[PDB]
Amino acid sequence: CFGVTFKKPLVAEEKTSLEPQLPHLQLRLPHLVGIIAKIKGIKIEVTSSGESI
Amino acid sequence: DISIMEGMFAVQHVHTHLNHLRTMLMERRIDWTYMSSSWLQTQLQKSDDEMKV
Ligand SMILES: *[C@@H]1O[C@H](CO)[C@@H](O[C@@H]2O[C@H](CO)[C@@H](O)[C@H](O)[C@H]2NC(C)=O)[C@H](O)[C@H]1NC(C)=O
Repeated sequence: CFGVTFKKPLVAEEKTSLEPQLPHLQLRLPHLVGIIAKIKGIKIEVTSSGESI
Repeated sequence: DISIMEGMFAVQHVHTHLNHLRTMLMERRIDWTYMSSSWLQTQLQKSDDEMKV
């Protein structure tokens, strides 16, 4: 209109959510509980010698 | 203990960025790391260099 140009109003997103990126250390000692559980049950068997004889 | 100390690093990483955001907000600026700013480049058509200003 005349010399000036008119532009439409811009709609705005109401909310934003922040989810930052985190470094991944990738440690291996955690989630190894099964090995500890296996260590718990060694179960060495010893039979008395001389009771039979 | 290692399981705890692995998760503590993420807490520290979040703490640094949150402190930076607080400084920017107290400073009457905008932290563009926490905001998208990609939707308004399409609503109003501007170049990549013009969006930096
Ligand atoms: C939290 O644990 C999950 C599951 O172990 C991790 O997600 C894995 O990440 C690796 C590395 O990018 C991918 O190869 C796997 O496919 C992912 N698995 C799943 C189920 O998503 C995640 O990385 C861990 N978070 C941190 C910060 O270490």
